[PDB]
Amino acid sequence: ADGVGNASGNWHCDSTWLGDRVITTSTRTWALPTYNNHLYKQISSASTGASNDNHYFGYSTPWGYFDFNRFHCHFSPRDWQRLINNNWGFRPKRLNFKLFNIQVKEVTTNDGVTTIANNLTSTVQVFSDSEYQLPYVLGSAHQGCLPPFPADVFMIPQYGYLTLNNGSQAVGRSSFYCLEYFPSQMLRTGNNFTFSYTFEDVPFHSSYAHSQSLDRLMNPLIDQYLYYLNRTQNQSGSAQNKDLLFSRGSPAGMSVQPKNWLPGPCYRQQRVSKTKTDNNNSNFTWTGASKYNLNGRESIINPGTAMASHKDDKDKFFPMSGVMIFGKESAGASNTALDNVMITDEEEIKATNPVATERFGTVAVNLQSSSTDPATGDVHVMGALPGMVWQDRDVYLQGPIWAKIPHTDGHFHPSPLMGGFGLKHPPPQILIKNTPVPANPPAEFSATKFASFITQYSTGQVSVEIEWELQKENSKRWNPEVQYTSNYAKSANVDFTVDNNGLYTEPRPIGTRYLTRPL
Amino acid sequence: ADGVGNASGNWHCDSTWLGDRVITTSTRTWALPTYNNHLYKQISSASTGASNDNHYFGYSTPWGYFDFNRFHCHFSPRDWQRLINNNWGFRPKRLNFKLFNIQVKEVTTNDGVTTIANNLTSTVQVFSDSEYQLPYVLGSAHQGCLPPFPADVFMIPQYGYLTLNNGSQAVGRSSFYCLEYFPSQMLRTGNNFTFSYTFEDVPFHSSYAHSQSLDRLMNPLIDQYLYYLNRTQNQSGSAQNKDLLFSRGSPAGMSVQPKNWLPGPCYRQQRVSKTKTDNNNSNFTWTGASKYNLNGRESIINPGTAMASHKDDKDKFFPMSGVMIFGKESAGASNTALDNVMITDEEEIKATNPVATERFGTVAVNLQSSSTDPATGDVHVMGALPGMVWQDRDVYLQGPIWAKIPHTDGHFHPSPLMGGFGLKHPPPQILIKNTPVPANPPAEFSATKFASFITQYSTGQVSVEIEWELQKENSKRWNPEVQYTSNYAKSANVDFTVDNNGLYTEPRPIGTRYLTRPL
Amino acid sequence: ADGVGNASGNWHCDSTWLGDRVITTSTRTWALPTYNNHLYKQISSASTGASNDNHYFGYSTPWGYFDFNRFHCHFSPRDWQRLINNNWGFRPKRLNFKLFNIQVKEVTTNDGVTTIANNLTSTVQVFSDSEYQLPYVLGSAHQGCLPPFPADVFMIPQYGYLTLNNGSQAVGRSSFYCLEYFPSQMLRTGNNFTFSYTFEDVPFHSSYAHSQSLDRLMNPLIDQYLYYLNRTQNQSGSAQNKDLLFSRGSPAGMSVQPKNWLPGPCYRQQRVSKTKTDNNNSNFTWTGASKYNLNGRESIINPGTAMASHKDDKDKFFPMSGVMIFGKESAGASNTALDNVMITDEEEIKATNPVATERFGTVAVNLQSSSTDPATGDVHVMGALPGMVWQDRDVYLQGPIWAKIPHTDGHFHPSPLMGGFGLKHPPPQILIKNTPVPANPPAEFSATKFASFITQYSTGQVSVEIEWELQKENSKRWNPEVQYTSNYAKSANVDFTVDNNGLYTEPRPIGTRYLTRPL
Amino acid sequence: KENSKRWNPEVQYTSNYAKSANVDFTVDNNGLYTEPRPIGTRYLTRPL
Ligand SMILES: Nc1ncnc2c1ncn2[C@@H]1C[C@@H](O)[C@@H](COP(=O)(O)O)O1
Ligand SMILES: Nc1ncnc2c1ncn2[C@@H]1C[C@@H](O)[C@@H](COP(=O)(O)O)O1
Ligand SMILES: Nc1ncnc2c1ncn2[C@@H]1C[C@@H](O)[C@@H](COP(=O)(O)O)O1
Ligand SMILES: Nc1ccnc(=O)[nH]1
Ligand SMILES: Nc1ccnc(=O)[nH]1
Ligand SMILES: Nc1ccnc(=O)[nH]1
Repeated sequence: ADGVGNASGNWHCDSTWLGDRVITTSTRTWALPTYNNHLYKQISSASTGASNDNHYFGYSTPWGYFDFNRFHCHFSPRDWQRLINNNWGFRPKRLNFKLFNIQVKEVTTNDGVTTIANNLTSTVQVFSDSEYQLPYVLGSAHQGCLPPFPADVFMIPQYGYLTLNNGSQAVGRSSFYCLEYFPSQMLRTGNNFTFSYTFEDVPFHSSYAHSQSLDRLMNPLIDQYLYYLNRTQNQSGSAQNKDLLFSRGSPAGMSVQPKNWLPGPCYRQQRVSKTKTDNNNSNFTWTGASKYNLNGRESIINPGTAMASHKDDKDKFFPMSGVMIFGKESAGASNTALDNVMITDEEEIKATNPVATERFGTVAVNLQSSSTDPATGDVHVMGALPGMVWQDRDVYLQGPIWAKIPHTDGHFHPSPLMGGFGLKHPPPQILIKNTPVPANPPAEFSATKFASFITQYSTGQVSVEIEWELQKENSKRWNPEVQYTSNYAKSANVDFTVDNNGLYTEPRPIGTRYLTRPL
Repeated sequence: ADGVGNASGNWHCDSTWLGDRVITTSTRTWALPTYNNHLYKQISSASTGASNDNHYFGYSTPWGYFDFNRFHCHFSPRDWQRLINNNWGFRPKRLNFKLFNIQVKEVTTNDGVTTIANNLTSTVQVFSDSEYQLPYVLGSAHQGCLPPFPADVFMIPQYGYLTLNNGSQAVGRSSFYCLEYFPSQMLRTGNNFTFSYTFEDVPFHSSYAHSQSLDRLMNPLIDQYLYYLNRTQNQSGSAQNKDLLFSRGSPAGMSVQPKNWLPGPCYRQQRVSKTKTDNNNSNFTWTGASKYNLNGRESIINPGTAMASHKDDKDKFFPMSGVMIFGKESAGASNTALDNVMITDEEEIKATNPVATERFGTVAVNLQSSSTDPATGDVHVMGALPGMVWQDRDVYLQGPIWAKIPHTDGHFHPSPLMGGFGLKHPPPQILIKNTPVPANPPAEFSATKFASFITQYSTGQVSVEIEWELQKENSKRWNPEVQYTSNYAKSANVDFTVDNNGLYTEPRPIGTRYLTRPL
Repeated sequence: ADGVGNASGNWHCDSTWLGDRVITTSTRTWALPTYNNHLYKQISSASTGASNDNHYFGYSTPWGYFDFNRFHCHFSPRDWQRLINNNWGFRPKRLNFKLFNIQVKEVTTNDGVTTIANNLTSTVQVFSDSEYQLPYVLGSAHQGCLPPFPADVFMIPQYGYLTLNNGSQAVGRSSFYCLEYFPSQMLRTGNNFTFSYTFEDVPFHSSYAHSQSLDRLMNPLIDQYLYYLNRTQNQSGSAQNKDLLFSRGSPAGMSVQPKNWLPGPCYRQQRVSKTKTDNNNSNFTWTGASKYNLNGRESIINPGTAMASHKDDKDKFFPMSGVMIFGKESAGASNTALDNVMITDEEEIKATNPVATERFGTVAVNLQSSSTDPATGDVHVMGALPGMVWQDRDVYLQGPIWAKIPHTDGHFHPSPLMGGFGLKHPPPQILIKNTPVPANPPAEFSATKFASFITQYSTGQVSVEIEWELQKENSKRWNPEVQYTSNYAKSANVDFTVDNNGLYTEPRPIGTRYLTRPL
Repeated sequence: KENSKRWNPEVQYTSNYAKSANVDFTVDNNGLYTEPRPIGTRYLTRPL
């Protein structure tokens, strides 16, 4: 239960702050079509003339899925502000899902005149793959998430997946999943669906920027008790003579003092400028791109290793594929102008992580001697070395929240490369589909496959509640900190607001790293 | 109860393995038309010019029936694999039926424009003939079973039956059953129907192949203590002279050692080749066919006695009507090409059962003496002889499960000749029908039969749960066994999968005999 | 325990009669060699030029096995007499096995002078395959059983088995068993092995002959109330005219009276005479032999269906392969003279079973009419028909006791065709082997297979106790019955006795059918 | 144990059924045990 003329759920949609806790609960109203005419279909790069690196094999499903894996699905711009401006970190604790006031309509089109009526007896099916038995497509930054603006109605994305492929063909080990082979709950107007999940223990997300840097971590007023080789050729003597002179760590030469740690790992990336003139005249997008080679296919590393987007005084350049880029509502599908996208800046970590477009360092390459000169080389790729420390890619008000850690034998610091929390057991995929309704069948039994169905779609609200744990700050810093603030200068439109046509717009990407914390 | 806007059942459809048990529960969504305009109709071969062997008399009913008598209605291809690759046998224990979310629509066609609306007050009737008072039509391999692929919608078959006939006429002892003369439950959207049955004690199905053969069952290293007549004419003596020389069972002559058992019974069948050239140029399909003669009418024995489909090294031939043949989805109604069907191979039993196209053996036909020579003959038909042992026809992922043992005075090893379990009291026939809805009647009483009805059909889901009992294996075999495995070699489509158009396809027939067990 | 100088078992070997019970317990002393040098070896008809029907594939094992599957292993001639002369039937109930006083000797041969010494620390391994996981070779009438005469020392047979074969090659489904992969108990002089088994419920063996025959089972003094068609052509009328005259069952014509039952099933066999002159001059041994065809290979049916060895007054002929034949101690391996074997006579069942060399009967083959004459044919092979009754092949003092019913889907009256009790779970195979003893190994590690071993054999006593259940007789017969009796007439040697050289000899084969019982 | 919701059959290690002179992982006519090929453990499927 209960009934047809009885709401099966209310509009819960608030935000509650409780010291070290904050419950965000937002509800949006959705629309679900009938996909593929209730058919599972094999799909492939086959006959697309697709590049060799773009081949793929998989299946498109008749099911739709719920996806709220974006911060703006839960935090209003103002809340996000509250969060990033006063806390050193946060993480998800537990969540709550709910489907209600579901209504199934049946459209009868004819003579251009289409009519929409209720089919009070139709059902919609749901089920959460809580045992992760289906391929996981959440956490690949796809569209179809809950809209940022509560007053927006959205369309549920269609669920499709991929599997092992050799060119545009499949292989023996390829897998095909049928979602109807999963116990799922059926609903009619008066029914509703609910379910709760608990997040696994996960590190707080570092919502702060360091107020010191690895190199500048010593006492500016005092020497060290350590010495380093300072000269191998004596100064003057009106001749250049071989020697071995040592000096001891001085504040006057911090760049040469023995230290305890190393910058973060790094996989260098090409650098491009926001002013076309500076760029080389060619299309190096794929040519000079940092790609990884997985079984014959190349794939751009994007955004790849967390690295400072640019060195100080140069928010002019950016890693060719080392920064998150969101599109403004104006941006088109492909080859859209620069001012139609928003490129994130990850320079807040230049204090501990290597800059993405530069060399990580220099390495000795030979054995110097009186007869052969000491040579070196530039290291462009650097794996994990003991003593390394680093910061992970920051998250954004419109970025991903989590991603499922692949189920592999081993894995290194599994933090989703494009921002987020790495979960061994993430929130499960919620699958929904309209059950088929056979149109009038022949008056004489026919065994051939049924392919005539009442055309219909469904609609209802969905509520998602998440309890977040805050990590308050207690900086003993004396001077004011940086804080996200809307510009007070007058203008035609207000940031994160609708316009004269009712189109909600997210002007810029907001990070979370404003508050300071020493190393 | 309960209501209109309230689902009366969920989509249970899983599979659970519990050591020696396995519960398969699958649910499909169905569509039921109005058959015969709610009329019972007499039907016969009368005026069809039908052959003499094809005459028949019976009645077609306004009712529809549920039929899930095919393994693929319960086992997914993968499950079937699990089953056949690790168990020596299995059998049904108990089942559970359920009808729900039933919806009755009423189509109003006009001007080519047809409209489908709900008739919230209409009813559908169901009832299980649990006392087997109606002619049993399940277990005759008819279409209309639950689809293999869960996502398929199917049409319920129409229930018709036959009775005693003399040509195209009926006889005094002929029977006519009216299904409305059975207490049946009526349902409206909010209602549902449920019922459970328990299988009778039945032998496990032999899901294994023998790793020895009747003839080769002795100790290869040792003689016997028995002797046999070896020669009746002395060897050499530069003359051929009468004699009586005996030898004793030696490994050097196993084909002549006294044994304890005999191969299985046999009723020889003609042999045809898959390469037309080898075949005789004529249409012997019926001509040289093995037929039985029951009261003036002939009927092909098909598949008849369980016999090896061909001797070793010849999966090229096959019994003309001694093997199960399923059609690929491409196969047509009649006279379709070879590669549109799939012919089962029953050679796994050549170890104990006679080959179907050969003679069972040789028999002495006279009394030899010095004056008359010892003659013999080929035995083509062999009834049960004491000491006989045999294997029954294997079952297939897309074959029958059970059949009702006819209610006759006697019966021999009643295992359904075309595969399956012989049940004295099988799952009952589930009958369903849409109750008639008189269209507007005349405004003045008329006693003549009512023949104007609201045109309508119904639809809903049906769930069938079966608990199967497994007979695990404990072979002390040392070397690996054969196992059903999908080919790993790359290809365009995956076996037992949908294609680019959403058409599910069962590439080959899967048996159950892979594991080995000695005699 | 216990010790080296301590007997681990006594010589139990008696026979006890207890009304309806009789416990036979006999013990013999055995000798076990080292077979195959402790090696498992693949063996086949490969490269033997062996006939096509004699091909085979299998493995010879390093193990030996105990076999007491012959009546004379438990019954002395006198006991057998007691049994067959006073009981209407008997069957096995439970048994007891025991291995003791085992001694392992190690032979050191050299310069023709061989020396035998005790290896007090060597072990012998035993184990009963009580789960029937190994191919069963008992019940194939092989040599190596316990000797009839208690004072005889015997050699344990070597255990080998066969498996699926295609010519002299193997197949995928072929099985290879390693006996070392079975938990087995190890023994040194002071140890012993014991185990008990219980026979399954089985019909008593019919140790009697019928004192009536199927045809002559009515009242000689009274008519029947039934009539039969006696003439179809009127007698006399000085003309032969069509008619229909009926008579009623009279004692004067028993051969034509309606009856209730039919003789036993039958598969005709060629007939040969003990006096070569009567026989046809040719070698029809295989030519005109009744053979069965199992997957390309032919095999003589021997002894096949239980049938009377010859009609009354003709103990001169015999079925070419329808009677058991034991060899006298003088008989050679092959092509030995008639008087070196003993051919059993199964004429005691001519009262209910068909004679083996004759036709079972006559059958109508056409539809007679004034224009076409009534023809018939001789039926040489007859399967089981309802109403059939029959007697099984008798057992002999030196014949088999039981056989394992093959593990097949179905089987008909599974009584071992060559005499005995058909057991689903027979006494298990007892396997014994001398554990290898590495000779001195190289002084420097070598991974190659070890192939140098101390040459040794073992010896000890084995006791087998079986409790048999008797079925006493209570015939109300007035005249004396036939009884097995040794001839009283004087002669040079006593039957079932040793001769001047100490060679025990079993003069003739003794059946069990002497006592009478009406149908 | 595995609980793949996969629908199509998986790959499985299986001895070849085609006839031949010797059986895999078996002794020969001389009693020499032989391991014909190396068997891995990766046959069953599991999504990432
Ligand atoms: N930023 C981060 N750094 C390290 N680990 C993180 C992380 N975010 C999430 N994790 C994961 C969550 C858990 O999966 C844990 C790894 O668990 P396991 O893979 O060894 O079974 O750390
Ligand atoms: N493979 C099989 N072999 C023998 N019997 C089988 C069988 N499969 C099913 N049966 C039946 C099931 C039960 O009907 C039983 C026969 O019962 P009744 O007809 O004497 O009353 O054996
Ligand atoms: N002379 C005989 N006649 C009939 N059956 C006999 C027999 N001697 C032994 N049996 C077997 C012993 C048991 O195996 C029983 C058959 O058991 P199941 O094969 O149906 O499981 O009858
Ligand atoms: N960081 C890690 C250390 C060891 N093993 C892993 O899988 N990951
Ligand atoms: N196998 C059978 C034996 C006896 N009667 C039967 O009806 N069936
Ligand atoms: N005698 C028999 C009747 C029915 N089934 C059998 O296997 N055997």
